[PDB]
Amino acid sequence: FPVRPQVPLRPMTYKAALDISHFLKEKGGLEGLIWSQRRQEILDLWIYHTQGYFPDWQNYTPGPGIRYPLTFGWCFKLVPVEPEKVEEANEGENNSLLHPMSLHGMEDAEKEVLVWRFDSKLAFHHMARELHPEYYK
Amino acid sequence: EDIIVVALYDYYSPFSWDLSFQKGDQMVVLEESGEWWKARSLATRKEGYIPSNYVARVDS
Repeated sequence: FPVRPQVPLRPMTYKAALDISHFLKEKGGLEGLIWSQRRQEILDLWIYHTQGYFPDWQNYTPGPGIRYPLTFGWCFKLVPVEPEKVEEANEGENNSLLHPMSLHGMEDAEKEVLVWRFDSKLAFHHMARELHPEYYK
Repeated sequence: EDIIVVALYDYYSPFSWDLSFQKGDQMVVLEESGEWWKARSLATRKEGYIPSNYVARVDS
């Protein structure tokens, strides 16, 4: 950002979260991007610098699996990159030969790798609050 | 209308709901709910939201 006075502060709303995530979806750059703390900081600071929303709104539910935004209106969630596992169906002594994915060394990283995905349903279904009502009272 | 402001700095905004403007631009204020105001450019008639600290109210 170039040097200019900081635009006025205001709390994040359902509607701002909706409009900005729609903007991000239509402009590109975020859909399909690998999550990191640093990339999220950039996103938060950009929203802060352009619109004045204090960056304390963009929390996602804890893992593992899909992380849903606590802010109703924000239409991005974080989706694991590794394909979802088909738990069935374990064999006998030769299972390592038939299934190379079950060889020791092939295990997923202790920290789940995630990607930003747009989801239009987040505009009407507050998934974080369904999964975690304790976050809201 | 009664309330006229002059821009003190360039305001670029990538968002269609904001009124972008140049330093020295004259605008009419349409709404003062909090610190993000709704405004119309005197020169283009284009309308949108503006950060009120980018602007100074003037007499007449």
